[PDB]
Amino acid sequence: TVYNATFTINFYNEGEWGGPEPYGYIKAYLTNPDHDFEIWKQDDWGKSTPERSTYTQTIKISSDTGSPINQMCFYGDVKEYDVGNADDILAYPSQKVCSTPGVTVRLDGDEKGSYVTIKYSLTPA
Amino acid sequence: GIINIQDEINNYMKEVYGATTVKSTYDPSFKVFNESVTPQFTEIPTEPVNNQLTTKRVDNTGSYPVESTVSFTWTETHTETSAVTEGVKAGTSISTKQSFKFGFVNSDVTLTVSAEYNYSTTNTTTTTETHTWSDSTKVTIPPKTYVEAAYIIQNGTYNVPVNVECDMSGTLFCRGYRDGALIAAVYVSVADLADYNPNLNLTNKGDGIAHFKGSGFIEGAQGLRSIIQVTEYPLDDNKGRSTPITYLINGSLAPNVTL
Ligand SMILES: [Ca+2]
Ligand SMILES: [Zn+2]
Repeated sequence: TVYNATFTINFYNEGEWGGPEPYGYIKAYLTNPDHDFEIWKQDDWGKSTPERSTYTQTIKISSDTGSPINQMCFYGDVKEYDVGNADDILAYPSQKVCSTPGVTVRLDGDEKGSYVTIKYSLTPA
Repeated sequence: GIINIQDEINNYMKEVYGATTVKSTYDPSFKVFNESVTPQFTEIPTEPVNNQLTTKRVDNTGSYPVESTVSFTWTETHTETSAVTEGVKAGTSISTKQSFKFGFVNSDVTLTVSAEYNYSTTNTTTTTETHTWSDSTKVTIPPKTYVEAAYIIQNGTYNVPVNVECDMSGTLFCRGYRDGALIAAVYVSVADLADYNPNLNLTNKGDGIAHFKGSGFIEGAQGLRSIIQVTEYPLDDNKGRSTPITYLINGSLAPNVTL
């Protein structure tokens, strides 16, 4: 069975002017880390990088066996723009965090107030 | 705040009779009953959150499978808070120990929490305590493969308004005085008071019964469960190549948590 999977992603970076300007990517996979896919992507446009606090996306997906999806693993390389040179990090790609649908995950950044969260849900496509 | 029945009888007596000094006494018929603290909802609408704490990596660079034990420990400090924010003071103690079972929307975990509501105060009570999560599991690492075992703590937070309610029947005996003399000696229902002043969270429900409808909250944040999340990935020397896989092993549930 194929599923509509809806990802709700929230970006956080403590620093007073409206929302953050995340660039990079976030990817998911079910059980095989080589079968990962982007759920969000934004190229580094520095000062032109879009403001984004929440991002929503629906994707069609299935498992190895077509069975229901019980598990999803996420990671990200997500940054904020070099006010001077050195970028804020909201997520490092070495960190993978998985959950069942209905549980949200957090990817941690280089400070307690820089991070990303991802929530997902599924309905038969 | 707290509606003081006596003070409001005091005010009634002064307004109605012109008394300048008032003395009331609860009649032995006076009763409080059907005490009930109820949560306004029971499904926390905020999802639990998986946080990764540390990881333990084990490289099996040899040609045979190995068994490896990975063990984790974590000490979480966590909080519960309750209070009545709109209450009532009658002549006798009014309080309730209430237990609540909360679920989380879109999932399957249940938490149990209890608090004592004293209807007569707005004082807030908080407990902060530590909990030591400890978990371990024995993994088989195929040859030429490494494993990353990440320790995950699943956090939940809740802030739930509760209804703080009871019924009251019976009367106060009230003495009003003016200019050195007693000018009134009457009985006044709490229903009568509710008819007199509709701004006291009391309503006349008929048959002489007044209903009190006040409010408060139960709020908290705790670890709900630990998970060991295991990823196997081929080492460079693999060649044939082990198949990368992530699987999850249940660690522990919190004591007050069930499914
Ligand atoms: Ca920063
Ligand atoms: Zn506890």
